[PDB]
Amino acid sequence: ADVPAGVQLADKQTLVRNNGSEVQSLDPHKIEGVPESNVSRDLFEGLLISDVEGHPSPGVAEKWENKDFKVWTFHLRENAKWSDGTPVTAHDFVYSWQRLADPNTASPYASYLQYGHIANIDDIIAGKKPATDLGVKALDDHTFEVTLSEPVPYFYKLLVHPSVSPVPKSAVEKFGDKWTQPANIVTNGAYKLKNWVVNERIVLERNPQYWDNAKTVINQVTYLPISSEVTDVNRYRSGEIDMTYNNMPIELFQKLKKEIPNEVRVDPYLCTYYYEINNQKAPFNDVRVRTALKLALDRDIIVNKVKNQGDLPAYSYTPPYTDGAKLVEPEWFKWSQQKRNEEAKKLLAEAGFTADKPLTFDLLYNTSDLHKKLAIAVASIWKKNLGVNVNLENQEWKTFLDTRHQGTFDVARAGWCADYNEPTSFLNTMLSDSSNNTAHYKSPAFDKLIADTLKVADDTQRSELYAKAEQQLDKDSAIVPVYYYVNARLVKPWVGGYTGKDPLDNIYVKNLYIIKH
Repeated sequence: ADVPAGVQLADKQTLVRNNGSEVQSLDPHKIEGVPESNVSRDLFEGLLISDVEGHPSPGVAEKWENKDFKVWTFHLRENAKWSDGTPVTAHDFVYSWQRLADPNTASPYASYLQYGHIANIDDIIAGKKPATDLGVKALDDHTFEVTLSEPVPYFYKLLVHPSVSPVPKSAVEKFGDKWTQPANIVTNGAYKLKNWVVNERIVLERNPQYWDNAKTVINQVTYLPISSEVTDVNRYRSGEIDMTYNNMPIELFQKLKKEIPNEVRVDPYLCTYYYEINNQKAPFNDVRVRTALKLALDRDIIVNKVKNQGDLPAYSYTPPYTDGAKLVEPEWFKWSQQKRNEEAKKLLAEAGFTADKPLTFDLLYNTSDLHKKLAIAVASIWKKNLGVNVNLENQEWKTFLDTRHQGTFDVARAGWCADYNEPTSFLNTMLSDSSNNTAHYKSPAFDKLIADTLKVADDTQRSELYAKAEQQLDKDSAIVPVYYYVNARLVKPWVGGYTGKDPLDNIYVKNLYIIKH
């Protein structure tokens, strides 16, 4: 952490955080969502970490270079150590990334290397080559080299994610999957595991072997698993929790910002809330109907009267504050609501749907209060501005996902959050063979612009093709964007070091400190 001149430190440097949900795994190769990544970033550290603005900086790797964006060479600092005091080497990274790639590890994030274009990854993931053919290699103990099959100019931007952090070979071979038990585990991040009582709490304490330990200030952090937003706020207001989880109860929120306005922290966040349209299902396969739904939704109401938390009305999929985005607001976004509604109604009438023979479709959302309150306000805004008939259907999270992949829905509620701060985090999900394309958006013009970003070396010219990819999605009206999330949470005023400036929200407890209070 960097403690400001003049700040007085409390004598107990301990922190309590709400992590919104139990963590299933501490194994980098097995984690999947935000709760597990939160804990993972205090325990393990990969080549690069996110700074205060959410830009890659030095983590294990003290410097790196590339030759054509296709060979990458990371110089690892010499004092990086595991908590048993042994060195972190390049060998740990060669091992780790091979274990992430192996189909037998079945990592939820094995595909993250395919975003990087590591040589032979596709053959590895299909089982056609052994994992030891990945193009990674240890030139010596302190020099790791990654060979790609295509230039990927922003490949370093991916290396902050927890999946690409190293795992200790020694403990992996020897304990197999028991390696992450409090007696076997060995970590290389600022913190180490003191205690893990499942569904109750995870307690980390400083790792004195961490290379940057002289700056760590908090000695112990507790992540709780409170899945109820209300209870989060209450326990926080009782003084047991210093920093809630980032989902704020709509109702409660309004009270909280009246009553404890300096502790309500609201900052931009790299997630977009949208309604995904099933692009392959008539009559949603007609671009005029998709446009109509895009145009008549009134984002203002949603964001300023239903939600009212500072979210920004969206007009694209990638959020405009993504690093490397230079988007243009489309013309339709400036029109008034009335002009939008008049045009949407004309578009529907052309496709054969009027007040007398309305579009009627289902609006699928995953069971939850936020989404249901959104789905209701949206069903009603659409009924009034456009004369359609919308039926609300809710499914449980796993059925919901499976229904979206299967393509048996009309319109669905959806959210996407970047894993790294670069537009292809969002845009790769609409590539026509993507695995995350649950809009069933198939567009060769879109796929070609994205492929061209790999061949452009200038960042500003790269950011021009991303803008065109966004304008192509907009023209196809593949989805309906609603808003860009804000990251809202309660943070005690004695929690120093919280800037709210990293739009990924990659908080490292090593950077906070408790102010005397």
